[PDB]
Amino acid sequence: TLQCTNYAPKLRSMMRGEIKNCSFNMTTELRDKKQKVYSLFYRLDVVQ
Amino acid sequence: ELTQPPSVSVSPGQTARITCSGDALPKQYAYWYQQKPGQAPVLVIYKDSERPSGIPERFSGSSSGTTVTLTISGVQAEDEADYYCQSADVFGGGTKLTV
Amino acid sequence: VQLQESGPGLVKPSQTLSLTCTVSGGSISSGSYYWSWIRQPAGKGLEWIGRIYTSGSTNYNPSLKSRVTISVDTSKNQFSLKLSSVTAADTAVYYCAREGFTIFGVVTFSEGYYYGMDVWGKGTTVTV
Amino acid sequence: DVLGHVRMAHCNISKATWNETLGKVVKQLRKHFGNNTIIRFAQSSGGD
Ligand SMILES: *[C@@H]1O[C@H](CO)[C@@H](O[C@@H]2O[C@H](CO)[C@@H](O[C@@H]3O[C@H](CO[C@H]4O[C@H](CO)[C@@H](O)[C@H](O)[C@@H]4O)[C@@H](O)[C@H](O[C@H]4O[C@H](CO)[C@@H](O)[C@H](O)[C@@H]4O[C@H]4O[C@H](CO)[C@@H](O)[C@H](O)[C@@H]4O)[C@@H]3O)[C@H](O)[C@H]2NC(C)=O)[C@H](O)[C@H]1NC(C)=O
Ligand SMILES: *[C@@H]1O[C@H](CO)[C@@H](O[C@@H]2O[C@H](CO)[C@@H](O)[C@H](O)[C@H]2NC(C)=O)[C@H](O)[C@H]1NC(C)=O
Ligand SMILES: *[C@@H]1O[C@H](CO)[C@@H](O)[C@H](O)[C@H]1NC(C)=O
Ligand SMILES: *[C@@H]1O[C@H](CO)[C@@H](O)[C@H](O)[C@H]1NC(C)=O
Ligand SMILES: *[C@@H]1O[C@H](CO)[C@@H](O)[C@H](O)[C@H]1NC(C)=O
Repeated sequence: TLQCTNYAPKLRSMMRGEIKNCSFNMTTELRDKKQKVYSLFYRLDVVQ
Repeated sequence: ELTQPPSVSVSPGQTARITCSGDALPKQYAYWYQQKPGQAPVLVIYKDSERPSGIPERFSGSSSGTTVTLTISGVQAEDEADYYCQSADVFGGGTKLTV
Repeated sequence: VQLQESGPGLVKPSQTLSLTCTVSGGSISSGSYYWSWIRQPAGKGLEWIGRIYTSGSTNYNPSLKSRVTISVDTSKNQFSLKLSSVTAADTAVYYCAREGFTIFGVVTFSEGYYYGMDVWGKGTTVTV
Repeated sequence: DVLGHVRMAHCNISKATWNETLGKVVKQLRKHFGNNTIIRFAQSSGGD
């Protein structure tokens, strides 16, 4: 499960809402540890 | 859709903090103007804290969520003005700054 | 570019207004610019009236939508504002200004920020 | 992240060249199909 907002909400062009800024609770190289990761996805890569 | 304090006042040299808030702001850029009495308003800030060339370094600002702040560092007597902010639906309103 | 407003300095109550603005040293034709009017009652803050594209497309402030027509004369480089019957609440300064916009990318994709009024005139003061 | 400002990806085709190209395609379709008829080009019908 990924948590997201818009990358640049303050955009009035064709790209508004196209790039999303998402966060994860991601696996680290050690089995017992997690890391918080922020990354960008395109609208076409995700669904609600 | 924005609200503003009716006034702000500072002593010369202090930082004025003029704010605007409302529902459009998390999605839209704020723009700010400095209106001297008897004159058309002067744009001081655009696109959330960017300033036009010719505007003093005193003018800066920031925002979070629904609130935007126009900050004037080192406010001088020459800065007293009617300050306005806008976002859209397509305008806002303003605050009186005395020094 | 300078902007010079003109119109009646006096209108009767329950009487219409026609205001114009000359774009001096400039033109109304193309560019990223939009033309617009804003009202300022002498004791009040600003109220946006409306905007026009050089294409003729318009956007009016809902508060005055039923009362306002905006048009640009691109042969004269004169920006016009027509108001319906005017009352005491309209005793205000009417300003002419040019709103900016820039371009980063494709114009057809609207890739270009937005600026509010960058260039202002002096304002027509109308007694009602 | 994006080091600047967000823009939409796009492709540029010379308009006149494309028109000449279709004219050639239509002329050839007419050789075996529609000698005196109408050829209409349209966008795709749908799917992902
Ligand atoms: C497919 O075909 C389309 C044409 O139909 C073509 O679109 C064109 O894309 C280019 C991409 O750069 C657009 O170019 C931009 O145009 C604006 C317009 O400015 C006009 O007005 C000023 C006023 O003085 C004139 O000086 C200027 O010449 C123009 O008349 C320019 O302002 C843009 O300049 C910036 O980008 C340049 C890129 O190299 C920089 O060199 C330049 O310094 C500017 O960048 C600076 O400012 C940016 C923001 O302020 C900042 O982010 C930068 O870091 C830097 O500081 C630029 O020239 C052009 O208008 C498009 N035309 C249309 C009609 O949309 C597509 O590109 C084409 N596609 C393909 C695949 O080729
Ligand atoms: C695709 O990009 C190329 C450049 O890599 C464009 O080629 C240029 O076109 C102009 C048009 O007058 C010529 O003057 C240049 O000399 C061309 N450059 C080269 C390297 O040949 C080309 O036109 C572009 N194609 C499209 C469809 O826009
Ligand atoms: C990570 O797990 C914690 C556990 O409470 C949760 O609250 C948090 O929102 C998760 N973060 C992400 C980005 O999924
Ligand atoms: C494409 O060809 C048709 C043929 O009638 C012509 O009408 C049209 O204007 C052409 N378009 C261009 C870009 O030349
Ligand atoms: C097909 O079109 C060509 C166009 O010149 C014409 O000469 C030819 O006779 C046509 N064929 C038929 C069967 O009409």
